[PDB]
Amino acid sequence: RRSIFEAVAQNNCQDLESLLLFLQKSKKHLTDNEFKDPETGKTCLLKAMLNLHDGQNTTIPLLLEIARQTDSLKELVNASYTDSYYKGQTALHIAIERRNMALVTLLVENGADVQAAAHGDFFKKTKGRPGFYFGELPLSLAACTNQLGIVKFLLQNSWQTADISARDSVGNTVLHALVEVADNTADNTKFVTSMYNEILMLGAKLHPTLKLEELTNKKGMTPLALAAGTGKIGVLAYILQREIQEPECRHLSRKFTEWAYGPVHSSLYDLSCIDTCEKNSVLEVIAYSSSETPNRHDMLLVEPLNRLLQDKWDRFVKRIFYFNFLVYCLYMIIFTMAAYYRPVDGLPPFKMEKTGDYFRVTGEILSVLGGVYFFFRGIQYFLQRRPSMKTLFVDSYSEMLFFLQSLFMLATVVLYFSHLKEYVASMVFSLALGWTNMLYYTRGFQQMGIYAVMIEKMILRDLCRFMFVYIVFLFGFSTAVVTLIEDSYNSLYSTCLELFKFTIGMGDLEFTENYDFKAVFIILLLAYVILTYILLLNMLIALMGETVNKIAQESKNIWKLQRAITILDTEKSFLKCMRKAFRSGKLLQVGYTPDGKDDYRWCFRVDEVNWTTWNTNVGIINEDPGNCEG
Amino acid sequence: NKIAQESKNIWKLQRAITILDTEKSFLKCMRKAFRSGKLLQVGYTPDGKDDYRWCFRVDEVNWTTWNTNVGIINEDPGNCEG
Ligand SMILES: CCCCCCCCCCCCCCCCCC(=O)OC[C@H](COP(=O)(O)O[C@@H]1[C@H](O)[C@H](O)[C@@H](O)[C@H](O)[C@H]1O)OC(=O)CCCCCCCCCCCCCCCCC
Ligand SMILES: CCCCCCCC/C=C/CCCCCCCC(=O)O[C@@H](COC(=O)CCCCCCCCCCCCCCC)COP(=O)([O-])OCC[N+](C)(C)C
Ligand SMILES: CCCCCCCC/C=C\CCCCCCCC(=O)O[C@@H](COC(=O)CCCCCCCCCCCCCCC)COP(=O)([O-])OCC[N+](C)(C)C
Ligand SMILES: CCCCCCCC/C=C\CCCCCCCC(=O)O[C@@H](COC(=O)CCCCCCCCCCCCCCC)COP(=O)([O-])OCC[N+](C)(C)C
Ligand SMILES: CCCCCCCC/C=C\CCCCCCCC(=O)O[C@@H](COC(=O)CCCCCCCCCCCCCCC)COP(=O)([O-])OCC[N+](C)(C)C
Ligand SMILES: CCCCCCCC/C=C\CCCCCCCC(=O)O[C@@H](COC(=O)CCCCCCCCCCCCCCC)COP(=O)([O-])OCC[N+](C)(C)C
Ligand SMILES: CCCCCCCC/C=C\CCCCCCCC(=O)O[C@@H](COC(=O)CCCCCCCCCCCCCCC)COP(=O)([O-])OCC[N+](C)(C)C
Ligand SMILES: CCCCCCCC/C=C\CCCCCCCC(=O)O[C@@H](COC(=O)CCCCCCCCCCCCCCC)COP(=O)([O-])OCC[N+](C)(C)C
Ligand SMILES: CCCCCCCC/C=C\CCCCCCCC(=O)O[C@@H](COC(=O)CCCCCCCCCCCCCCC)COP(=O)([O-])OCC[N+](C)(C)C
Ligand code: NA
Ligand code: NA
Repeated sequence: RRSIFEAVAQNNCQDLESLLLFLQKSKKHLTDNEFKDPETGKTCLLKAMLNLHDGQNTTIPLLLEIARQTDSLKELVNASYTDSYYKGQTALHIAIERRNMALVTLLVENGADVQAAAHGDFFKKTKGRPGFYFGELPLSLAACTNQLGIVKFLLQNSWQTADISARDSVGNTVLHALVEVADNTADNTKFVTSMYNEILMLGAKLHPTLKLEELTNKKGMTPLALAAGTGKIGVLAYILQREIQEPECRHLSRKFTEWAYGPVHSSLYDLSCIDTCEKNSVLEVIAYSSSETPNRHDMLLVEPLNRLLQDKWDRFVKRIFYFNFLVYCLYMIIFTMAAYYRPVDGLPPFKMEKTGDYFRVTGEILSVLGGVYFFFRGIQYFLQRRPSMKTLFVDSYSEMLFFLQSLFMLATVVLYFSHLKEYVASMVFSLALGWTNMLYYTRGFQQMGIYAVMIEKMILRDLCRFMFVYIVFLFGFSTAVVTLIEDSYNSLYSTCLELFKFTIGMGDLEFTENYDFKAVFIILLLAYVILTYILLLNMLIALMGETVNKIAQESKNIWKLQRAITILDTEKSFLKCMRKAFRSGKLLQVGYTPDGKDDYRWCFRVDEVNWTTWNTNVGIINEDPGNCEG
Repeated sequence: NKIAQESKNIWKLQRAITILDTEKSFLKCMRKAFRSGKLLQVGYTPDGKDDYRWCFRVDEVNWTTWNTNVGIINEDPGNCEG
């Protein structure tokens, strides 16, 4: 009834005490269950908390006083919305959110649910109707809301408690929800990184024997790998540099200290799921990320990852990479030198008549075995690393060009045995790509690799904008010139071709006297010359110059990711040739479990020195019984 | 170096002039300018009537104004226009 909720909104204490006398004469059972608002499930308690003020409504205790005399309180407090757009939002969700920490005490006391799952549509991921996703558990609402005194209350509250494992419809626990809510801002990063500690302290204080970060969701992604994948760099920086300094919350410390003599101290980062976990390692989830994951290129500046990939590189991958380079250098030499000495006389296939022709077909065999190689290796990139239609033609500009090289290189095999001379058109595009694809292997070299990152950005930022506009003018004046010519340069090729020469400094301003109006012709070329040679090629240099200023460190961070993707494909390739990925870290004891056992975490050393932390608060230091692992 | 953001702001104005000539051109082809905003109640007049101002939504999020001083908030009886 509208009159009932009217008195709830305007905190009318006497009217709700008058209706107290009304309903208690009746049975109340269906009576109030029919009075709640149609197709929304808005009972008197839910609506009382939306229309409260400054931490009170004066009806919220009263309606619970009515519900303890008149039975069926449990249906009232746990009454959630009915529509699929506010579904499951109990009175307790509104309690946490609107900051009245004293209110939510009464609800859990009065049989309110704390395992309430609010998956409507305002609590899912849709930019239409931009809902706020908090994790689908009130424990996670308080966590995402800067309510830490409340989350502490949710786990020491009376008889009914909140289950810290906050598995929901999507499977995201509270830590997952805290990754999904981040924004990589300073206020939010400063917040969420803190909250993990207290959730983790409490998870280790109130429910030991369950380390909370190994837990996953419906899609199967830890909060570590959910921060790696969703682009959360400050979150990821915390979880990797996590250094808890207190007993019985110390096994969860991620950055240990294996010793500290003076200023020098050997940090002992753990490689738990940075590399070689059964799914979704941080390096994979960053390296094998899609395209629009924010901060993707900065997420390897995070320690230990910058110094772990440089460890795998200097130790494992630098020797296999420079071998793969050499084998591709010689593949080009063998393929070049097999194409330079092709048979000009006749139609293919050709014969091994001379002695040299046996060596030539050999280089042709060895050429095709590498074409099917980069073919299959470009297939299984689309079966191992499944892309989407946007990430085919973006973020994977290499696996296409080595695969594209093979298309020409296998069409070359089709058109050789299909009895045509068109094998040359394909064999020659395989060479230009093939040598142009040597610029892949700059990514094992810092100064050449960054240079080749500064090549790709120009081709996509500056040539791409340039050459498009350039072809507007070119075809714009070309048509304008061949329109004027009468007659031989009366073609659109031989006039686009001659006007492209002004670009490369080979423009004759008198390439045709077969015009009919000279001033038209000369006005029309000098317009092309000024707008293209003097303006637009020099404008290009300017934009490159502004680009290079922008992409200076943004290209070094694309470089370390190019090298990173190389370090991981190298692991997957040599999984049985020599060994596994080598595990890139020493299994070392860091302390003791809370269950009273050794830990033995695969850890990566980082010798660090600091000339200001003179005190050297001992804290963690593990082999302080030793001094430097001797 | 000078005209980096001073050219993006000339660009949004080039696009702006295009958005408005497009309105004036198609004033009868399909519709008016489409009015680009939902007629919504924002409160009440000082003369004691509804307001119904043509308003444009902007979903905004701020991770420092934790208190959330209520002040204006209009459909606080609701939660998110449902
Ligand atoms: C009938 C056929 C018709 C054609 C259309 C069919 C499709 C065309 C092919 C698709 C592709 C079209 C490409 C157009 C030119 C641009 C190339 C370019 O930006 O590449 C950079 C690439 C980088 O590596 P990666 O991708 O691994 O790194 C990426 C990348 O950095 C990303 O930003 C990061 O997230 C992260 O680092 C990582 O995700 O570097 C190399 O791949 C090595 C160097 C490669 C050479 C670079 C120079 C450009 C040469 C182009 C011309 C080829 C040679 C002449 C041929 C003549 C005609 C046959
Ligand atoms: C990076 C990718 C490559 C780019 C290459 C760029 C290079 C430049 C553009 C290359 C592509 C387009 C070239 C024209 C198409 C072939 C027809 C032609 O040349 O002449 C046609 C004539 O008529 C004309 O020349 C005018 C008609 C143009 C219609 C096509 C639109 C092209 C759009 C894009 C244009 C740019 C707009 C801006 C684009 C953003 C007929 O063919 P013909 O044989 O020449 O005529 C002989 C006929 N006769 C014997 C009876 C007398
Ligand atoms: C290159 C330096 C850089 C360093 C890298 C070194 C790279 C390797 C170096 C050299 C390898 C080749 C040596 C043998 C051929 C020499 C004799 C010969 O035929 O000479 C002829 C040229 O050569 C040809 O006509 C053969 C075609 C080229 C061979 C391509 C490599 C084959 C794969 C196997 C290679 C090993 C891989 C497998 C190993 C396990 C002389 O020319 P012509 O006779 O005047 O005219 C051509 C003939 N025709 C007219 C009849 C058409
Ligand atoms: C054929 C019989 C053997 C005789 C050949 C004779 C040699 C003549 C050479 C080349 C001709 C050989 C065939 C061509 C193969 C195509 C090229 C290729 O595979 O490149 C791969 C090499 O990575 C490999 O794993 C190569 C496989 C081993 C080659 C063994 C022969 C090398 C001998 C000589 C060793 C000398 C050592 C000296 C040390 C001082 C490319 O690496 P990738 O990891 O795929 O990364 C790129 C692909 N991506 C961009 C898509 C990611
Ligand atoms: C991608 C997913 C996997 C692909 C499939 C997996 C395998 C891929 C690898 C290999 C399989 C082969 C693929 C290509 C086709 C072979 C050539 C051919 O059919 O030629 C035909 C003609 O051809 C010509 O007339 C021109 C030939 C030269 C073209 C040069 C560019 C090569 C492009 C390379 C492709 C780059 C494509 C770029 C992709 C974005 C021959 O057929 P025909 O009926 O006898 O025609 C005769 C006509 N004629 C007498 C007038 C001459
Ligand atoms: C090892 C390769 C054997 C290849 C043998 C074949 C011949 C030689 C081939 C190429 C020359 C390679 C020499 C490498 C050693 C130089 C010193 C150095 O380490 O780097 C230095 C110079 O860096 C360079 O010289 C890199 C140049 C290669 C770029 C590849 C693109 C085109 C290749 C086309 C090739 C045509 C092939 C056709 C003819 C055969 C720079 O130092 P850095 O490394 O940047 O510093 C640390 C980097 N880090 C942070 C990653 C740790
Ligand atoms: C005959 C007709 C053709 C004539 C010749 C054609 C010549 C070919 C050339 C240009 C064609 C015109 C497109 C100009 C694009 C401007 C540059 C750009 O967007 O670069 C981006 C592409 O980033 C990617 O990831 C996509 C890579 C492919 C190239 C983009 C253009 C092709 C797709 C579109 C459709 C093409 C339509 C083609 C015609 C149907 C990357 O650079 P950026 O975004 O500047 O980076 C700054 C970062 N910021 C944005 C955050 C500030
Ligand atoms: C940038 C904004 C875009 C503007 C677009 C529009 C611009 C278009 C501009 C002008 C349009 C008209 C020019 C062509 C005339 C038509 C042909 C004609 O009758 O020619 C006559 C000749 O005449 C001459 O020889 C003298 C030409 C005088 C104009 C020279 C400067 C114009 C460019 C100023 C640029 C400033 C731009 C603004 C910046 C300050 C007679 O015919 P004929 O057969 O040629 O006679 C023999 C000729 N012969 C002796 C040479 C052999
Ligand atoms: C933002 C948009 C881009 C700009 C678009 C607009 C740009 C428009 C561009 C150019 C416009 C100006 C040139 C017009 C073309 C010549 C037509 C003509 O009359 O030819 C006659 C010139 O007769 C003379 O007396 C010429 C004297 C001045 C020098 C000629 C120009 C130099 C070209 C370089 C200028 C570089 C500087 C460029 C600055 C413009 C030829 O007569 P003739 O039959 O051969 O008789 C021979 C003997 N006689 C010459 C003694 C008579
Ligand atoms: Na020149
Ligand atoms: Na020149």
